[PDB]
Amino acid sequence: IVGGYTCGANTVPYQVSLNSGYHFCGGSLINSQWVVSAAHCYKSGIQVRLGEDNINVVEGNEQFISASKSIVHPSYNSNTLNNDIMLIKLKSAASLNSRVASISLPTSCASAGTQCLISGWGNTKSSGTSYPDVLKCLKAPILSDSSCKSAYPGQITSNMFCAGYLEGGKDSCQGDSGGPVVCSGKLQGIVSWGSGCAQKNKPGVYTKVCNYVSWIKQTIASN
Ligand SMILES: [Ca+2]
Ligand SMILES: [Zn+2]
Repeated sequence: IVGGYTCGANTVPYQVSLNSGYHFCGGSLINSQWVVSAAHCYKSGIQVRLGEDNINVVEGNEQFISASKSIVHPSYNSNTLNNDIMLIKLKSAASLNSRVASISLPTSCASAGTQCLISGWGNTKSSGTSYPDVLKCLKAPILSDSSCKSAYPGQITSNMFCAGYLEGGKDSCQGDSGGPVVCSGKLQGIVSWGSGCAQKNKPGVYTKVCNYVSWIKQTIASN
């Protein structure tokens, strides 16, 4: 996250870190047994880490649980990143508490202008590499589809939305992929892609979760 702040230990209780020997993507806990992340974060051998703040220090509130199965969206296209969402089932149910909580799925889609909270352990430099050990947060509004489509001609589909600042300076970045974009208490997006990080007129692009609620509900109930 570039231009964000330190969230605070466990202030984003639904945030997860996907680890395969090191942190490689974020995710969101939707209930005691399931996590939603991005399809492009798919890997074999994932361990989900909940109640994390510093990913390099075991501070006492973590739960490390291996995944039993991963389900990438049936129509995920890795070339365009359309339908970039994937579900991860935990081998054991997580113990929800103040530090580990699930986030609600939306009942409707959010409007442009709505302020959201984006979080993760990704790069914090636009021009440079600096990976933080503690969770960074960023408040950013959803942008109108017109400004999103003008920035990425012929690349935005109905399953994506842009959030951020066109002036640049604030944005999600690599290492943040798969993490949450929560607006008005609902999980509305998943960190998916962008053009570099925090560049002027290149906002981040997020998977539009409101379009997948029936798929999510049906899939977890049958697995
Ligand atoms: Ca830790
Ligand atoms: Zn990514």
